[PDB]
Amino acid sequence: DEKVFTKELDQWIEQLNECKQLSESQVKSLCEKAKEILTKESNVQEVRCPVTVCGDVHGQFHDLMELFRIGGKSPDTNYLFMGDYVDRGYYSVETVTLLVALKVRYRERITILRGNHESRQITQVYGFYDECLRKYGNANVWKYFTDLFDYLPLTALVDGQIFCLHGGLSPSIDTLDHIRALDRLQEVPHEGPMCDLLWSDPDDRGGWGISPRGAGYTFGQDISETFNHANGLTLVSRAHQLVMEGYNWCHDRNVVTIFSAPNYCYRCGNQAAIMELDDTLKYSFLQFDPAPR
Amino acid sequence: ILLFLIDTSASMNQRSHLGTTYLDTAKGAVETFMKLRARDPASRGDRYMLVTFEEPPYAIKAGWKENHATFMNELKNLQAEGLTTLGQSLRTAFDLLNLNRLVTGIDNYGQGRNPFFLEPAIIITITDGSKLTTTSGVQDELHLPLNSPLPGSELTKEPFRWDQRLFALVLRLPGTMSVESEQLTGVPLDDSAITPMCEVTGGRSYSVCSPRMLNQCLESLVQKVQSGVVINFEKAGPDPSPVEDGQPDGSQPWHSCHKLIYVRVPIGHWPVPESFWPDQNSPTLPPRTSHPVVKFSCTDCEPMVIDKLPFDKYELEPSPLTQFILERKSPQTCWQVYVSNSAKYSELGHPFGYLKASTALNCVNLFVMPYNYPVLLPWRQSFESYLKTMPPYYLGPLKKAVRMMGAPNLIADSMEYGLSYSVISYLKKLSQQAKIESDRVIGSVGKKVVQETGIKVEYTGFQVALLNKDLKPQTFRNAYDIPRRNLLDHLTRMRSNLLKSTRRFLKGQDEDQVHSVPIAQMGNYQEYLKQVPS
Ligand SMILES: [Mn+2]
Ligand SMILES: [Mn+2]
Repeated sequence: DEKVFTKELDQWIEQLNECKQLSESQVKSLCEKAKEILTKESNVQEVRCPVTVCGDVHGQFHDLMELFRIGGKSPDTNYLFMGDYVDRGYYSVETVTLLVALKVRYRERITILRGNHESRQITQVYGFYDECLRKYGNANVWKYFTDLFDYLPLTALVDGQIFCLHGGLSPSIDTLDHIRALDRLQEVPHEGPMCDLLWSDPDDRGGWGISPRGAGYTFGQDISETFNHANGLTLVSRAHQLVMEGYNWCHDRNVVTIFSAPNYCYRCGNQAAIMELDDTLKYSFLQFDPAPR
Repeated sequence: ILLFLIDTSASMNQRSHLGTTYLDTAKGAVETFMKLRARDPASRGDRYMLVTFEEPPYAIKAGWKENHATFMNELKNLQAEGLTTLGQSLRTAFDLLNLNRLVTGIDNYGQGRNPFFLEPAIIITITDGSKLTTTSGVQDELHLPLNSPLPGSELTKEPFRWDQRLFALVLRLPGTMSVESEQLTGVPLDDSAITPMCEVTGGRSYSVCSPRMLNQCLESLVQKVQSGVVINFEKAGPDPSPVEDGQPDGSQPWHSCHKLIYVRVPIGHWPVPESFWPDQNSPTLPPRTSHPVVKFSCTDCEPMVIDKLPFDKYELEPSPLTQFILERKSPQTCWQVYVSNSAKYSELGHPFGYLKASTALNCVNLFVMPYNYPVLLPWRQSFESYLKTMPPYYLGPLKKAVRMMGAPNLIADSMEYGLSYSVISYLKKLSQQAKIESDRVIGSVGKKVVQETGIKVEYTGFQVALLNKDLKPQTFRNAYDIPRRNLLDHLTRMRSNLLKSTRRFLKGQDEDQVHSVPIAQMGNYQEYLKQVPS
């Protein structure tokens, strides 16, 4: 029962690693298993070092394979993805399918969080719904993926000091106890603590301010320092903005933006980076470029 | 032109019910006001300025010759720390708005008072509720200080000008729930020390209590920006002689509303000259008033005035039109108007216009007439004797209209005063120098203040250093910036960096990027031999 299912999972992973999507029943069973697995996880997933945290993938299977070739194989080293792997990409279903397969196969070796694109109103206006309608014919795989995205955890706590999350800080949130007491099994609204946790952006503002995106606020350096001092944290990892070097430090080395999607939208032509944290909490920024196709 | 006055005082650090301080709410309100004003296709000529509660060298953040980028950058990094010096800040803002007035020709004080030379400006003065301090205690009078008057400012005796409105926002947001949402369409007043100062200029003072009320007041404020022609009306002296369709009994007497002088610069003639009798020899000129004390009298007096006189359409903003609407908007009839305070040699007021309404009965057209129209309109040596009742300098503009017909006058008697021309160019030069000195040191702060001032309680000269925010320690260049913990690893890193002999070496350990990372800015410094012809 368990060995045959494990072998089926390995076969599914090997098939996905060759630009080959699964069938309707296989994706349905994978989404069901991921739903039963992610139910036990809390809003703040306690991740233990050593790890290799990544950023946005935005549905880029070739860039994901390049990342795996750069930052070690998936079963070998740990991975921490911070959302944005479903929209703005030609191969978007394959990336999320491989990620959820690795999650259901290596639940203790890989962690994935929820981003602003993991919803039902964003995937319909960025091409993911169109890709699911074109590839699988019907619109059931998209429904399964959007129903599964509600079970993804919000943030992650690495070594009790690093606080990884897609969007960023929130004005209605002052401690991690408020984040742990949130109902993540809900569609991302236009306002609230979860919307700010998934739509925030750092800047040199100071205090707060409305974001130009349309949702979430914009905090400054003093707010980041207050959040890091009132929760025992030493760093806040995020992946929501487009950078060039791959990693960007802000607020006196308090916020780290890690964009791991090389050649964003195939028009910028930038690099990407991941942060490998060793056992002694030593960080190394591994950079890479888009692999040639 | 819009000059936003955000105090950024220490009293603006209290948190609202939403979770953000009053300063963050004020900045968000300013940003939404920007995005609301951008909807109207008229925001391509205005200029935004910023004024905070800081020292005179540090109060102004963005003034003249400052684009929107630096203004937004300065408003972004606003810090709320300091006392509530409202009077000094208002004085500094009014002096900043009156820097380029004595040089272009606006308010020349010698040739009438031209209303078509406008320089609109709206102040928001977003401050706290009450309890303003002046480093000694808490005052309750709000008196503007007079310590260093600008050269050429004693001719107005008031800080504000002909077109300078003052709106106010107090941001009285509760801290628990702000559940006060009974009256939907109702914006009350703040009832504070800034309320009389705002009402004197001509703008009300909103009382923000809820975010919905804030949005309502911001959407109501965007509809109150136009050409600034503010004149004051008085009921004296007719004892409410409105016996046309009913009996009079009122509050629509001291109307100090504005007038929309829309252009077709503005085009117009026949200005309100002055309020005094100008003499031929006068070294000292009496100070003018920002709001002209002009009074109207309810008399029919042949309201039909048809001639080749150049036409004016200075539209009046409806604020006290209830008294006119009570009399059916006075159809086919008007009432004269006259300026007080010795408009002539020996008389009390001279009718120089009327307030006839339009055919549509929508608003008041404010028909401005010459100094004395009912005589020159209807030569047998008559004009030579008639031109003695009008002020001398007033022969300037009217002669231009005579240019449409002929030219019987000359420059023989075109002289205002031999002493008024003197001591005027020097004042203009001093004002220009002051404006240049103010616009020069506008963004260069150069604080350089970091010391602890160690008191006795190397002697009498020691001062401990303070924590520098933007220090940027050079780890590879300076050896003192390397702490003890990561010393050996950093030593090996510096050794490998020096022994690598790479290209374009630097002294920074890890300088990722700045706060902003633009895509086009990085893509411009590249070369792509492709055009996508297919
Ligand atoms: Mn994204
Ligand atoms: Mn995102």
